[PDB]
Parts: sequence; C-alpha cells; structure tokens
Amino acid sequence: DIAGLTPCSESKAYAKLEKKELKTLEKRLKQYEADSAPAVALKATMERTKARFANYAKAGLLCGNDGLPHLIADPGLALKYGHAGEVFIPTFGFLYVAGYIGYVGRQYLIAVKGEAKPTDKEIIIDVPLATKLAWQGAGWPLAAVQELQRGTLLEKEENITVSP
Amino acid sequence: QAALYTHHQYIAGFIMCGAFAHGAIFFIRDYDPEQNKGNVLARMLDHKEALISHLSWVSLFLGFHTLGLYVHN
Amino acid sequence: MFLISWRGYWQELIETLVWAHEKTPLANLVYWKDKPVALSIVQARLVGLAHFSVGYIFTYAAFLIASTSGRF
Amino acid sequence: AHIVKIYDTCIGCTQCVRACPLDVLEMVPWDGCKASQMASAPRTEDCVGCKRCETACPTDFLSVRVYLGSESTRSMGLSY
Amino acid sequence: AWTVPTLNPDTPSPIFGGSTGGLLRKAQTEEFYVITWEAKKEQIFEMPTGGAAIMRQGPNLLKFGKKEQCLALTTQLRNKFKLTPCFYRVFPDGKVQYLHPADGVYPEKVNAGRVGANQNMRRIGQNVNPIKVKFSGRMMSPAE
Amino acid sequence: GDFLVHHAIALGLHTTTLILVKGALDARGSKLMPDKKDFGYSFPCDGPGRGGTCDISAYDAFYLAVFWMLNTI
Amino acid sequence: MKDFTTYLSTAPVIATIWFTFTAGLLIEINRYFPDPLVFSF
Amino acid sequence: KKVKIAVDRNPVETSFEKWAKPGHFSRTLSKGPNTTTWIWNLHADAHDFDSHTSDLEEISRKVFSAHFGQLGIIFIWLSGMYFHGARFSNYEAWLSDPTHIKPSAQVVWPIVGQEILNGDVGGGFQGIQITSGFFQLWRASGITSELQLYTTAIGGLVMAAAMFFAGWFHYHKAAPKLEWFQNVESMLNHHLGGLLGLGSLAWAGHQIHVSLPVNKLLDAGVDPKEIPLPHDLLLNRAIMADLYPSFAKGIAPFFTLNWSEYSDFLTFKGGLNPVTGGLWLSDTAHHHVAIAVLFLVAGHMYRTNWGIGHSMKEILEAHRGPFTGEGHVGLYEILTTSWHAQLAINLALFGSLSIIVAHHMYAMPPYPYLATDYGTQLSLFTHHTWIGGFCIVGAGAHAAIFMVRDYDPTNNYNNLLDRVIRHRDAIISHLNWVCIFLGFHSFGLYIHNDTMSALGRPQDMFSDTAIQLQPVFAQWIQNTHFLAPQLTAPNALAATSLTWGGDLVAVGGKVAMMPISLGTSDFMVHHIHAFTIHVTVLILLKGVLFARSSRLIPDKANLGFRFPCDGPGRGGTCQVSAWDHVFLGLFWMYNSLSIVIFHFSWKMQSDVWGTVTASGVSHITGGNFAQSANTINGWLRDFLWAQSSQVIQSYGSALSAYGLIFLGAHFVWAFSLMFLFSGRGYWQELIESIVWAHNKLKVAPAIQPRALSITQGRAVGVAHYLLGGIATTWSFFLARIISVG
Ligand code: CLA
Ligand code: CLA
Ligand code: CLA
Ligand code: CLA
Ligand SMILES: CC1=C(/C=C/C(C)=C/C=C/C(C)=C/C=C/C=C(C)/C=C/C=C(C)/C=C/C2=C(C)CCCC2(C)C)C(C)(C)CCC1
Ligand SMILES: CC1=C(/C=C/C(C)=C\C=C\C(C)=C\C=C\C=C(C)/C=C/C=C(C)/C=C/C2=C(C)CCCC2(C)C)C(C)(C)CCC1
Ligand SMILES: CC1=C(C/C=C(\C)CCC[C@H](C)CCC[C@H](C)CCCC(C)C)C(=O)c2ccccc2C1=O
Ligand code: SF4
Ligand code: SF4
Repeated sequence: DIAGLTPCSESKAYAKLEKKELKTLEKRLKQYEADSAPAVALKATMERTKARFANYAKAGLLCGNDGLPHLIADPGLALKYGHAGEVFIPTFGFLYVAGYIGYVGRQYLIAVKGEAKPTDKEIIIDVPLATKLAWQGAGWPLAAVQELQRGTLLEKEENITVSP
Repeated sequence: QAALYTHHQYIAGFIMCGAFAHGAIFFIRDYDPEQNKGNVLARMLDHKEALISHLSWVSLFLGFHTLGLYVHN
Repeated sequence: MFLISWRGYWQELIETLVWAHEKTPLANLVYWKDKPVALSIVQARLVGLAHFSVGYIFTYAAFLIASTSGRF
Repeated sequence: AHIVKIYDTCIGCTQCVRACPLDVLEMVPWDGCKASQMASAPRTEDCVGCKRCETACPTDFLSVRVYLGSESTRSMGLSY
Repeated sequence: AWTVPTLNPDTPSPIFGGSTGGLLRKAQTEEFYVITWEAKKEQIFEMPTGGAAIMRQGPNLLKFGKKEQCLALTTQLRNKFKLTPCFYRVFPDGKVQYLHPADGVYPEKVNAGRVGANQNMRRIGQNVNPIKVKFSGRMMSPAE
Repeated sequence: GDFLVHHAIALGLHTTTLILVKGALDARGSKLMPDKKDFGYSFPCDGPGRGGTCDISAYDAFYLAVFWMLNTI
Repeated sequence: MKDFTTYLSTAPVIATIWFTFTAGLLIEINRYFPDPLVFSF
Repeated sequence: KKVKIAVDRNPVETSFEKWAKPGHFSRTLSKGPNTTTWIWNLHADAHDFDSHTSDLEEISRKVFSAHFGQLGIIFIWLSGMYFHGARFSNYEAWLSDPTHIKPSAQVVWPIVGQEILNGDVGGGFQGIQITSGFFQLWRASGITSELQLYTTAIGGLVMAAAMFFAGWFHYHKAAPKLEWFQNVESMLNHHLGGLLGLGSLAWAGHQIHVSLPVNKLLDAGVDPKEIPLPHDLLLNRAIMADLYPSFAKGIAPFFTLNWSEYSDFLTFKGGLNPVTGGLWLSDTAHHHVAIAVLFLVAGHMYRTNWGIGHSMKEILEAHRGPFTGEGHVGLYEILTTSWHAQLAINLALFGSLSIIVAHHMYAMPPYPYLATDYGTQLSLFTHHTWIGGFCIVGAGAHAAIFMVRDYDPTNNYNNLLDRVIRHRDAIISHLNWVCIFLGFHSFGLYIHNDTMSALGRPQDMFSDTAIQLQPVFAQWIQNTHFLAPQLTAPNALAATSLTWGGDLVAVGGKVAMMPISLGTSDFMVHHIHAFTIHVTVLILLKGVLFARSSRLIPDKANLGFRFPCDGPGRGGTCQVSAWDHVFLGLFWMYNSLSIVIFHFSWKMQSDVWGTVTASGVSHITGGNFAQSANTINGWLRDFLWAQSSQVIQSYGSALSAYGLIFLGAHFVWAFSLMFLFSGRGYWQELIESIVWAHNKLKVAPAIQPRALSITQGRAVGVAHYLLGGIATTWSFFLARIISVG
C-alpha cells in the first residue's frame, strides 16, 4: 500500500485472476488424453503460470484494484519500500548496456576515421577490431568519465553549421 | 462537456501551431541579424541544431518507450 | 488524393482534357477565360491538409456527439 | 516571369546552358575564372523554372539560381 | 556572314501521319513555334509530340506549341544526328521572331560579343536580408 | 493507462514542437539550402537537385506539423 | 576463402549473425528463466 | 540447323571475390559509399540487369540463371510445406475426419507465452490452423501417409539443389549464347508441348493410376492404412478392375479407339461430388487428358528446323489492314530484343490467370473437403486476386520500362505501337470520360442510398424493395449455364458449377456450394469493380503512353523511367515519370482488389456459406448482402464493424496473433503516411540537425546520413501502405473465418 495499492500476495483479485487463467487452461486440458503430447504442454503451461504467480507474489509487487502488478518508478518510494528491482535496478542494468553499445560504436568509428578510406570498413566491418572493441569496452563508464575530464568526449566549434 | 472540451482543444491546437507558423514568418520577413547582434533571438538561431537535436531526442525517447510499452501490453 | 498524388500527373491529365475539349464538335464554341492547369504544389499541400483536417474534425465530431448523446 | 540570376562563383564550365531545356542561358566573356567565360540569363521570359540549370552547376552553393516569380503562359509551359 | 535568317512555309514537313499531340488554339490565337533544319539523308526521328517521323533530304519545317518542344527536337537532332537546326516564333498576325541561336553560335559556346544580362557581381551568400527589401512596391526577392 | 497516455501526449507535444521549431529555425537556411530566406516563407522546393528538396520550406514544415498536431489533440 | 570471410564481414551478414546471436541469447534466457517482470534475486 | 544449342564454355569464373565488393555490377556503385544513398542504390539497382550492361547476351544469361534461383527458392518453399505437413501436422488425423478436425501444419515453440497460438485444432493435436489448402491437395493426390510427404519433401530439396546447380552451370560453366534465346518458336513448341502438354499428361497419369482409386476408396469409406498403396495400384490390374471395371480391358480401348469404354473413370459429370464437395476426380482426369492432347497439338505449331510449321514474323507481318497502317510489322523484333516487352505481356496475362484461378476455384471447388473449409476458400480467393493485381501493375510498369529504354522509333514507323502513341490523347481522354462516368454512376448510387436512408426515404433507394437495378445479363448467363446440360452440352450430367442454379451440395452439415442470386447490390458492386479497374487502367496506361513525352515534358525519355520530377517549373512537375504512374496505380490496385475481396467475403458469408440442417439453411451473416450493401453505412456496419467482432476479441485465444497483426498492420499503414505526405527537404535538414549532434559527440559516421530519395520515399510509402492494408485485411479475414466459418 504505497498509493492506494495492495501487495499481490494480499489482494484477492490477483488470486481470482490466477484461478481464471488456470480455469481456462483446465477446461482446455479436459479434451485430451492425460499422457498425450498436447496435455504435457498444457500442464507445463500451468506450471509456468503458477510459478509466475508465485514469483510475482514473492517479490512484493503491488497490485491494484484490477489485480495486476504495478511498478513504482520513483526512487525514495522504491528504495524506502523495497521496490528498487521494479525500475531502479533495471534503469542502470539498461544504461550499462546502452552506454556500452554507444561506447563500442563510438570507438569503432574513431578507430576507423584515420585510415585510407573509412567507409569501406563501415559496410564491411573489421571483425578483429570490432571484437577487440567489444571485449575492451566492458569498463565504459570509467573510460567515459576519464574522456569527459579531458574534453576529448566533446568536439569544440570546429563543427559544421549554417548561418547563425 | 465533450463538445466544449474537444472544441477548445482543437482551437488551441490550431492556434498553437499558427503561433509557430508566424514565428517562422518572423525570421524570414522581419528578422535582422545586424539589429539583433547577440541577443536571445540570435543565440536561439546560434544553437538551433542543439534545440532541434534535443527535441528529436525527447520525441524519439518518448515514442520508443510509449509505443514499446503499449505493444508490450 | 491531394496528399499522395502530386501535381504533374494531373497537369498531364488536364492537357488531355484540354485536347478533348478543343477537338470535340460543338464544344469548340465554349471556351474558357482562364487556362485550366492543375493545382500548384503549395496549393496541393493546403487542399490536402484542409480536407484532412475537415474530415478529421467532422468524423470525430459526429462520433463524439453521437457516442455521448445516444446512450445519455 | 521567373528570376534567373547568376553569381561570380561561376567557373565557366557551361553546364547550365547544356542543361537548360529552354535556351534561357548563354555563355558570355568574363575574366573572373580560368575558363574566361561566365553564363548569362538574357531570355528569362522563356524560363519555366524547372531548375535543371542548378542541378548541373558544380559550384558549392550554386552559381545559377532560379527564383520562382510570376507565371505567364510561357512560364507555365503550356501548349494551350 | 551570318545575319538573322528568315523563313518561308514553302519548305516541306517531314513525313508524318499526324498525331493528337499537335497544335491547339494557342497556335491560332497566341503564338506557335516553327523549326527548320537541313537534313543530309532520309532518316527516322522521334517527334517530341509522340510518334516517329522521317525527315527528308534538304530543308524541313515543323511546327510546335512550346519552346521546350522545339529545343527538345534540336537537342535530339544535334546529338543523335549531328544536324544544325534553328527554330523561330510565329505570331498569328504573321510576325516572325528568330529565337534560337541569336548570334548564330549555339549558347554553350562563347561568341565574344553577346551581352551578360542578369549577372550579379557578388556571391550568392552576400545577398541582403528580406527585411532590407521589404515594401519595395511589389513582393521582391533579396537577389533583386 | 493515464501514465501511458500522458506520455503519449508528451510525445505529441514534443514532436509537434520539433516540427514547428525546426521549421522556424531552419526558415532562413540549412546545409541543404543556405538561402531559404531568399525564396520567402512559402515555396514548393528547390528542385530535384542536391538529392531532392521536397517540402523544404518553412510553410511545408508548418504543414507536416498540422498532422502531428491533429494527432496530439 | 579470404574473400568469403570478407563477405562474412559485410554489414547485412554481420547484422543477421549478430541479431541471431542476441536473439538466441535472450531466447535461451527466457527459456531457462521464465517471465522476468521484476529484478528478483 | 538454325535452331540449335549454342553456348559459351566458362564465361564467368566462380569466385567469392566479387562478393567482397558490393556494387561490382554498377559503374557508379563500384567506387564504394560516401553517402547512405549508395546502400539503397545497391539494393535497388541489383536486379536491373538492363542498366548494368548493354550486351543483350549477358542480360539474357543473368535473367536465365536468376530464374533458376527463383525456381530453387520455390522448390525450397514447396519442400518445406511438404515437410511441415509431414512432421508437424494433424494430416494423419485429418484424413479420418476431414469435417471436424482443423487442418494445422505450423506448431510454435512454447517460450514467451506464444504457445497459446497452438490451439485445439482437433485430432489430438495443437498448432496453428493453416488456410493455404495443402491438406486438400494431399487428399486429392492420394497421399494418405506422412511418409509420402516426407519423401516428396526430400525430393523437393533434391530438386532445389538441382535448380541452384542449374543456375550455377548455365551462368558460370556453360552459359547460352544470345541467338539461343532468340529461338522463340522452339521455346513455344517445347513449352506448349513439354511443359504444359506433357505435364498435364503426366498429371493425367497420376490421376488415373493413383488419385482416382485412392480417393474412390476414401469416398466409399475406408481407413487410410487399409487402402492399398499406389504402387500396389500400378502393379495389380485386378484392384483397378475392382475399382473401375474397364481396367480389365487394358490399354486396348485406347488403341482401338473404343474410348467410350473408358467412361468408368474419364467422365463428364460436372457439378460436385456429394460425398466430399469437390470436383469429381474422373472429371478432372478427363480434363487433364484433353488439356494434354490439346497442348501437345498446340506445341507442334511453330517452325524450328524442318520446313513444316509457322514462323511468327510471317504471322505478324501478314495480319495488317487498312485502318492500322503497317500492322504488326516490327513486333517480332521488339519481342525478341527486349525482355521488358516480354515481361509486360507475361505479367499481364499471368496476373489475369491468377484472378481467373481465384474465380474458378470457389465456384468449381477442385479439391475434396475444400469448399466446406470456408477459411481456405476465402484465403485462396484473396491470395490469388492479390497476386494477380500485383502482376497486372507490374505489366503496366514493365511496358513503360520498354517505352523508356528499349523503344526505338526507327524500328517502329506507322505500325500499331506508333499509331497508339499518336492518339494517346484520344485514348486517355476517352478513358478519363469513362472513368468519371463510372465513378458518378457507381459511387453516386451508394451516396444516393446513404442519403435516402438517412433522410428517412427508404423507398427512394436503389435496392430490391425499391428502385431496382437488376443484372439482367448475368442472370441470363446463369440461366443458360444452368440449362446447358439440356441441349447445349448434352453429355453433362450436371452443370459445370452450382453457382448457375439448382440445389446445394452439403458436406458435413456445411454448405459446399449453393446457387448465387444476383440482385441490385450485386449490380452496384460489379459497377464499382468496373469503375476501379478502368481507373487503374487509366493510370497505368497513361504512364505507358506518356512514358517518353507529353505536352508537359517533351523529353521525358531522356530523364529515364524512374526519375522524381522535372523541378517546380512549368507549374510543378511532381510525379511525372512512368514510375510515379505505377506508384499511383498500386494504390488503385489496392483500392480495387480490396473491394473485390470484400464483395467476395460478404457475398459468400451472406448467400453461400453457413451450416445446413435441411430445414431452411441459415447462412453465416444471415443473408444481408442484397438487403444491406446498398449503402456505405451498410458496408461499414454489417461488414467492417460486424465482422471485425472476432479479430478484436481474439485475445486469450489461438487467434490472438491475428489480433496483434490487425493492430500492427494498422500501424504500418499509417506509418506509410509519414512517407507519402512528407518530403525529402524536411528530413534532410532534420538529419543535418542530428548530424550536428553526432559531430559534437565525435560519432558522425563516415558514410554520410542522407534522407531517402524522392522516388525512394514514394516507394517506401507505397510498400508500407500496401503491407499495412493487405495484412490488416489478412488478419481480419482469417480471424473472422477461422472462428465463425
Ligand atoms: C489572429 C490570427 C491570425 C492572423 C491574423 C493571421 C494572418 C496571416 N497569416 Mg496566419 N495562421 C493563423 C492565424 C492567423 N494568421 C493560425 C491559427 C494558423 C494555423 C492554422 C496560421 C497559419 C498560417 C500559414 C501557414 C500562413 C499564414 C499566413 C498568413 C498571412 C496571410 C493570410 C492569408 O493567407 O489569408 C488567406 C487564407 C485563406 C484563404 C485560408 C484558406 C482556407 C482555410 C484552409 C480554411 C478552409 C476550411 C473550410 C472552409 C471548412 C469548410 C468545411 C466544409 C465541409 C463546409 C497573414 C499575415 C500566410 C503567410 O504569411 O504567407 C507567407 C501563410 O503562409 N498563416
Ligand atoms: C503511425 C504513423 C506514424 C508514426 C509511427 C510516426 C513516427 C514518427 N514520426 Mg511522424 N508523421 C506521420 C505519421 C507517423 N509518424 C504523418 C502522417 C506525418 C505527416 C507527414 C508525420 C510527420 C512527421 C514529422 C514531420 C516528424 C515526424 C517524426 C516522427 C518520429 C518521432 C519520434 C518517435 O516517436 O520515435 C519513435 C519511433 C517510432 C514510434 C517508430 C519505430 C517503430 C519501431 C520501434 C522500430 C523497430 C520495429 C522493428 C524492429 C522493425 C522491423 C522492420 C522489418 C525488419 C520487418 C517517429 C519516427 C519526427 C522525427 O523524425 O523525430 C526525430 C519529425 O520531425 N513525423
Ligand atoms: C520440352 C522442353 C522444355 C521444358 C519442359 C521447359 C521448361 C521450362 N523452361 Mg524452357 N526452354 C526450352 C525447353 C523446355 N523448357 C527450350 C528448347 C528453350 C530454348 C529455346 C528454352 C528456353 C527457356 C528460357 C529462356 C527460360 C525457360 C524457362 C523454363 C521454365 C518455366 C518456369 C516453369 O513453368 O517452371 C515449371 C517447373 C518445372 C516443370 C519443374 C521441373 C523441372 C524440369 C526437370 C526442368 C525443365 C525441363 C528441362 C528443359 C529438361 C532439360 C534437362 C537438362 C538436364 C538438360 C520451365 C522449367 C524459364 C526459367 O524459369 O528458366 C529456369 C526461362 O527463363 N526456358
Ligand atoms: C474517397 C477518396 C477519393 C475520392 C472521392 C476520389 C475521387 C476521384 N479520384 Mg482519386 N485518389 C484518392 C482518393 C479519392 N479520389 C487517393 C487517396 C489517391 C491516392 C493514390 C487518389 C489518386 C487518384 C488518381 C491517381 C486518379 C484519381 C481519380 C479520381 C477521379 C475518378 C472518380 C471519378 O471521376 O468519379 C466521379 C467522382 C466521384 C465518384 C467523387 C464523388 C462524387 C459524388 C459521387 C457525387 C458528386 C457530389 C455532388 C454533385 C454534390 C456536390 C455538392 C456541391 C455543394 C458541390 C475522382 C476525381 C482519377 C481521375 O481523375 O481520372 C478519372 C485518377 O487518374 N485519384
Ligand atoms: C507549478 C505551479 C505554478 C507555476 C506555474 C508556472 C510557472 C507556469 C509557467 C508556464 C510557462 C512558463 C509556460 C510557457 C509557455 C511558453 C510557450 C507556449 C511559448 C511558445 C513560444 C512560441 C510559440 C514561439 C514563437 C516564436 C518563434 C517560433 C520563434 C521566435 C518568434 C516567436 C517568439 C513568435 C503555480 C505556483 C503558479 C501554481 C501551482 C502550479
Ligand atoms: C523489440 C524491439 C523494440 C520494439 C519494436 C516494436 C515497437 C515493434 C513494433 C512494431 C509495430 C508497432 C507494428 C508492426 C507490425 C508488423 C507487421 C504488420 C509485419 C508484417 C510482416 C509481414 C511479413 C506480412 C506478411 C504478409 C501478411 C501476413 C499478409 C499479406 C501477405 C504477406 C506475406 C505480405 C525496441 C524498439 C523497443 C527495441 C528493439 C527491438
Ligand atoms: C521518415 C522519412 C525519411 C527518413 C528515413 C531515414 C532516411 C531512413 C530511416 C532509418 C533507416 C531504416 C536506416 C537505419 C538502420 C541502419 C541500417 C543502421 C542499422 C543499425 C543496426 C540496427 C544494425 C525520409 O528520408 C523521407 C524521404 C522522403 C519522403 C519521406 C521521408 C520520411 O517520411
Ligand atoms: S553555373 Fe555551374 S554551370 Fe552554369 S556556368 Fe557557372 S559553373 Fe558553369
Ligand atoms: S519533386 Fe521535389 S522538386 Fe520536383 S516538384 Fe515535387 S517537390 Fe518540387
């Protein structure tokens, strides 16, 4: 109960929706022989379904009046009430990989600018240079702040403009 | 209530796009750089690429993640 | 039609219509004062945007008024 | 009629005249480039404004420049 | 040597069965444009109005409604056939006007004596702002 | 749903201002057409040259913003 | 086969190998770790 | 020998060295990128072989081996459909009950919840219900086991490898010379004789010896593992004489010309098999026998190496009259020296074939248990009409490519083509008139019915209970084709289809086919079709005839087939090329064929399809086509709104992917309107403003970002428009008809 909400292990619409999905799977299962190949896949779907409900109720997700889990996207209401794995932990688990790709592509461009003709190594990617920059880009925030402290991250007004 | 809200919201949308339309007519017909040496109206054109690129970033982020969460649901 | 089709298809169509009018018997008597050309490029934009906006507003106005005042 | 002006960035490579579908343009003696020649627009009454001249100009920020003006029966390109 | 040739309609037309792309009432009321060329041999050329005609040996005369049709015909006669055509301008009151090679020399070659109209002795980035040309009577470009 | 649609509204507002601010600031010129102020506010194009210049004017950037405006409203 | 390895290093071939790699990594993850809505432990 | 094999040994060395160099085919693209337009020109100019080189021999070699590439891909595709029919299907179950078991041949992997798409298709099986009709083909061929499907899938892989090896051989190792390809008389004799004639003779052999006895034992009612295998039907004449008692006489009635004794298994029944709702396979057997004899006669027409036969140049140059000048002179030399002129005619007649196939496979359903599978019927009609309409627009495109590139005024003086160019204004003006006439007198009838139904005046409408517009001519043709077994085809036991009149064939409680009444709404929709087909002809033929010149641009052929414009001048010249005309004709082919497939999907659901109880048969939509398709609001309510009520609530079921694509193709379609409405000079300046941001953070690419080309953005817009509209209608149709059909 952060903003009119309720834990999903407490709310009854969540359990009613679990029983609704298991009821649809059960009346779907009632047509087949108990050991046939469709019935095995239907019971495996039931097992994945029940494991999904158990692990959404276990992590302390907040349900609403609809019986559906919600995501508190504010630190200080996620850190204080234990919901940092909703948004606040994957908002850095994403940005590590985002700045990773943005650093690997940056360094692949800068390490191919100073050649004979760079464009041929942009349609035909130099794979050993690409995999070297793929592995050694693991510490990208480190190298990014060390590049920002120089001023070698930005370029000055050598850039191309029109008519200011 | 539905008619009045939708009425004044489309009136406001057309008037707000025409605000920028006549703001674009200003820079062609009325703007003088030698009369506007260094003011806010010239610094606006000076970093116009930063303005358009940051609006492009905000729009591209909002569309990527709004459409992504809707298609996900 | 004003948005996807652009002017130059239509000028080539209007030239064949000018041919058909200026070679038809007894319609040669009737002649224009303004030479028929297709709508210009900026004009094609404005006409397509005008029909787009008028159809947009009339569709949603009919839907809004009927959808609210039908059940209420 | 359309406004066809040229500018002194002309290198005299006479490509606008060959690109012109209406003989608006022609090459005039001049002493501002190596080719000793510059274009001219004496016949802008016949111009339609199709801008083939400034698809063919090699100089960065084109030396020929067509400004779409009033439209007569020759500027609209009419056989009728 | 060369001084402004004249025209007679006595010169034949190339053999052409007639298309629907020919002249209109603009030819009879406003103007129509005639083209002449001397051909060396009888050969087939594409009409700018659609269709193929065969030109005959000697002088030819063919009439169009646009200057672009006549200059397109000169463009394919000078390139594919290496001929030297010239087209004129005929008004319905019989007044004829020499239009193509004014000085005899084709316009992509310097004749040393034609005058440079519509030239700006300045760079195109050095145009004034439109605020400086405002209220010039009519609406006006900064290139003037 | 109101989270998602307020971010849809923010997408629409930022994209409509992207089109309108880009039309107002590039109204005087761009790298594709450095003398756009010489042609005025409303003009078709600058021809097929330089890659093609369909919808290059500031009028034609108001124009594309009316669609995103009607979308937003 | 040096020319074959330069063909293998072109843009669409690297694109269709790397996208199958990053597809069939996330697909094996969502097989062995079903339904990750929230960062658990 | 004038007609002889003539090749060149080892013309092109097989090496991966040119795979390393993209753009090797083009003189301009071989220098590499400097600009992102390069990589779109790489894929756009990839198969335009006529612009790579000028040697017609090299062009013909490239297009002859590219056809082996397409054939290898089709054999991979067919072999995959046989393999997915073998290993992932309920076809074994479907053969025992082909009325309550849905045909399924695609199973998904249970990962992200997509295993809900493995629906309960029946027969102890879960998968996606297919609608491509392969199971009805396989029953009509006499398959009866997934072993035969697996082995013909292996044969399809072998034949795909044969096709790929063949293209490699006939391009790299032993490639044919130019005057090999120019033997069109030999190509027509071999294709009418060997492809069409011997192929239908061979399918006649398979139908006589394999599919007639197997399907007769199926229709009598025998388990498929109890049926003799077809090699036991070849070897044992006693089983075939038990099934058809004239196999005891052998091939003696064929050579004594006592062919009437073969009337046990070559029939002229007509109508439908009432056991299964398909055509009689004895009737299709005699069909392919007669087709085989006809095309083997037709393939001995043209002169190749002996003095007998016709030569097509002498056929063309003889057919000339007083009205048409020199007649067909010169058409042989342009249909032998131009591949685009061939591809125009072939795409035209082949896309007409697809539509004739689509109309001839609903009314005369040729497969067992095809007609009561309503989903297969709807998807086959829709599929083949779309393939036909695309091929007709490609005909209109490649005719104009011939006009721009390969047309020569020297070879064409006062023939048919020159005289058509010289009255193109009359052609396009009269077609403009008839399009405007058809538009008013077809769509204004719908606007009139809208207005009268809205103004409270239903008596003043155009309907059956109002001002009637009866299709007297089509009704008269229906009467004559229903009375054709009386005196104009006296050896027909029934009419050639059930649409002409009579009773209904009912299979499994569902109507296979019943007679189709043609009323006022049928009149109005057939004139909507005539209108939209004439407008598509107007646009495509205006692009062909004005491909080289017009009064607007007299030198359009120097600008090319695919050019954006000739600038803003002379009023504006946007979209003046022939490419832009086939661009605009693609929208009208979409417009026409969407109404064609809507008229099918609502005429069949209203007046043909539905369950029968032998108690006054109740159709699917209750019989509201003639009663409610008078108005645009009737097509809105009772067709789009009413029948979208199964694609919109398909979530949480096996049809839910159709619920997703119906949204997604609503996306892509509207996404196309970003490309169709906007223009390049916007996006190039937006790319400048973000190239600045990539310059500021040192991440500007060396291949410089450009906006899409004008005729590229038009191509992207029309491609996304067609995809998003056709896939919307795809998902709508299939989610409707799998559920309620
Ligand atoms: C206080 C309000 C106001 C004022 C005084 C002006 C004044 C001006 N504007 Mg501006 N403008 C405004 C609001 C305003 N605008 C708004 C709100 C918008 C956004 C829609 C615009 C968008 C705009 C553009 C894009 C342009 C102008 C231009 C102009 C100038 C010329 C006017 C003109 O072309 O008239 C003539 C106007 C018309 C003939 C209007 C066309 C008809 C429209 C499309 C309505 C059609 C709807 C239809 C009738 C509905 C019927 C339905 C049917 C079924 C019954 C003038 C200085 C132009 C300019 O300066 O040129 C350089 C120019 O290019 N304005
Ligand atoms: C449904 C139609 C539609 C859609 C989706 C868009 C989308 C967009 N427009 Mg708009 N636009 C439209 C119609 C549409 N427009 C119309 C009708 C017009 C009038 C011509 C315009 C005029 C217009 C202008 C003038 C501008 C935009 C801009 C934008 C962008 C805004 C940034 C954003 O939201 O990025 C989010 C991206 C998306 C929502 C689409 C991406 C879809 C997915 C995520 C991509 C990947 C899917 C998948 C992997 C691909 C597989 C393909 C294949 C392999 C099978 C975005 C690309 C602006 C822009 O460029 O901003 C930078 C801009 O300046 N548009
Ligand atoms: C009776 C002989 C015969 C037969 C059956 C064919 C059959 C075919 N020809 Mg063809 N052709 C022939 C003689 C023959 N040709 C002659 C004599 C010439 C020279 C004048 C040509 C010149 C020619 C050209 C230029 C082209 C064709 C093409 C085609 C294919 C059309 C596509 C189709 O319907 O796929 C139907 C598919 C099948 C029938 C699958 C069965 C495949 C069989 C086994 C191969 C075809 C029979 C083959 C000719 C026998 C030779 C065996 C080989 C070992 C020598 C088709 C396979 C086109 C094509 O697609 O090329 C690949 C094409 O571009 N033909
Ligand atoms: C619903 C949208 C719509 C409509 C009505 C039209 C209408 C038309 N298109 Mg068109 N088009 C459209 C969308 C549309 N288009 C789109 C989206 C594209 C994009 C690719 C095109 C591309 C296109 C091309 C490329 C061509 C056409 C052509 C035509 C004309 C053929 C029909 C005709 O003459 O019949 C008569 C007119 C109608 C059926 C329109 C409705 C009139 C109703 C029935 C009655 C009249 C109203 C009544 C008198 C009341 C008047 C009230 C008073 C106050 C004025 C017509 C002007 C063709 C053409 O002009 O040549 C013939 C042509 O070549 N269009
Ligand atoms: C929190 C709050 C508050 C506050 C509020 C505020 C502060 C607001 C503000 C707001 C704002 C602050 C707004 C603004 C807006 C703006 C706008 C809307 C603008 C626009 C612009 C434009 C449109 C432009 C135009 C132009 C151009 C284009 C360029 C140049 C020229 C011109 C200028 C014309 C209070 C406490 C009171 C209360 C409670 C709540
Ligand atoms: C994951 C991802 C994402 C997202 C994405 C999205 C958002 C998408 C969407 C999309 C949409 C929003 C829509 C779509 C749609 C699609 C479609 C729609 C497709 C289609 C295809 C096809 C292939 C088709 C086919 C067909 C049919 C079915 C019909 C007719 C026939 C044919 C064959 C043509 C992100 C960015 C986050 C990141 C990266 C990745
Ligand atoms: C949006 C739009 C553009 C902009 C579209 C740009 C130019 C292309 C869109 C991006 C393409 C898809 C390239 C992005 C993918 C690259 C290949 C990089 C791939 C990186 C990884 C995914 C491998 C136009 O250029 C245009 C031109 C004419 C009329 C309308 C429009 C138009 O509407
Ligand atoms: S403009 Fe370009 S082409 Fe015309 S003259 Fe100057 S340089 Fe030669
Ligand atoms: S194509 Fe570009 S340039 Fe040519 S006319 Fe259309 S808009 Fe103007």
